[PDB]
Amino acid sequence: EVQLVESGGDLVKPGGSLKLSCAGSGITFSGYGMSWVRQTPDKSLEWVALISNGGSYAYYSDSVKGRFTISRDNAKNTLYLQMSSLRSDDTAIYYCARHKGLRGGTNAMDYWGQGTSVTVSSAKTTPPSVYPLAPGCGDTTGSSVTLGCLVKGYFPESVTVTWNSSSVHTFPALLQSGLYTMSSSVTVPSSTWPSETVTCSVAHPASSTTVDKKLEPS
Amino acid sequence: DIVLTQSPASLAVSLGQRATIFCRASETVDSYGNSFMHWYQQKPGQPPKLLIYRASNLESGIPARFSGSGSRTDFTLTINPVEADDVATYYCQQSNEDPRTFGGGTKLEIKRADAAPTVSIFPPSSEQLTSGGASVVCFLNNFYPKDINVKWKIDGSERQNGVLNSWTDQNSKDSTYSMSSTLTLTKDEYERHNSYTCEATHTSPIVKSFNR
Ligand SMILES: CC(=O)N[C@H]1[C@H](OC[C@H]2O[C@H](OP(=O)(O)O)[C@H](NC(C)=O)[C@@H](O)[C@@H]2O)O[C@H](CO)[C@@H](OP(=O)(O)O)[C@@H]1O
Repeated sequence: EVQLVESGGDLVKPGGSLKLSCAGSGITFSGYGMSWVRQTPDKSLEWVALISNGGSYAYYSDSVKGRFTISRDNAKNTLYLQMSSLRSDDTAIYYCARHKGLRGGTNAMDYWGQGTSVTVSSAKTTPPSVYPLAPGCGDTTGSSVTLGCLVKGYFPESVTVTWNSSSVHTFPALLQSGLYTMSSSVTVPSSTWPSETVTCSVAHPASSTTVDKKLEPS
Repeated sequence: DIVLTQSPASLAVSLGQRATIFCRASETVDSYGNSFMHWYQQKPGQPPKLLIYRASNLESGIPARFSGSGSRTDFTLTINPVEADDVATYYCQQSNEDPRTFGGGTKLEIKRADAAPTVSIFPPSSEQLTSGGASVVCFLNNFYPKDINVKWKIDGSERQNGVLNSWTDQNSKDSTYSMSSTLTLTKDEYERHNSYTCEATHTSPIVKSFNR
């Protein structure tokens, strides 16, 4: 029943500001230090900041000192990161993490949030177009059939594809012109399609877009 | 600042074998009779997860095949026996001094038998044609090793770009890779040509083709 629920990630203009939140579900932050860490698009992990149990002690990485503020509110079981003077290279997935609470020194980060995505750019939010990828109505098949969804022309990067009907393959997005393109595939037994429903659900939080595409032959 | 260096950057290991990953700190991470080096696992699309705290302590909930050891400046994480499920990037991190720092990561990959891709090709959907664009998509699925080459031929002639190729991470069950190849063109250019072919090499190439 433990989950660290993050919010606030968004597209922001260079020099802009943004506040991230992290609230503990089924877990108490009271009694424990906490950190923020980010994963930049190259997939490296970078420690950002920490804060002690009651908030007496705060420390910042060299890359964010003077621009970011870590704080917490234990009565609301919440951790915050206030970001300001944002620049391009702050673009990253931001995780909150609770520390272990052992005596005898410092502690590892034992519980981590799901990550919230921050993009720093002058470009504008563009929702995705979603196109089905299904074989032709006549086409011979078997034993399995591969289906997919093509997600095209969106910015910023963070989209999630979910299938409802199976091996799902997720292909990382790539930049075409100013916009992102990604695809996802799923493989289903020949006998179960098109008779049984298969749907890809595509979400792009930055534009508040959620698209469900039902896969049909042709 | 304590700088962490991991070795190797990538390590390939067969299922059932012992995998050993190394982390060297630029100065000691020991104090109070403990060593403040911690290890994390990160799988794609998932947050980091704590494996080992304070150099040698297994975190509750983590499989017993993980262990760690070391002191001062040298630390080791051991995965034994390695499972298909362990494909991930593994990080060391120190907390002896603020600012806290991570190592650069070590990718664990599984060594496995060669496998040819299953290839699927998709013409532009009517929806997209209706919109005014045209993308032709090819999936090459469940192949090994990761190094494979894809080429497109349009009416017999090789289209080298407007082509976007993207690989998955290694599959956590069968240890294969998959990739998507997308050829984007104008609707008008799409309809000017007849034959479309996506081809995988690496030779006896595997091919899928259609005609308009
Ligand atoms: C020396 C020590 O305890 N260091 C830990 C450090 O401590 C900061 C601060 O924490 C408490 O203050 P509140 O913030 O008011 O709780 C502590 N007070 C009491 C009553 O214990 C102060 O004495 C102390 O100065 O904080 C960090 C984490 O926040 C610790 O790291 P880990 O979380 O990694 O353990 C560090 O050990």
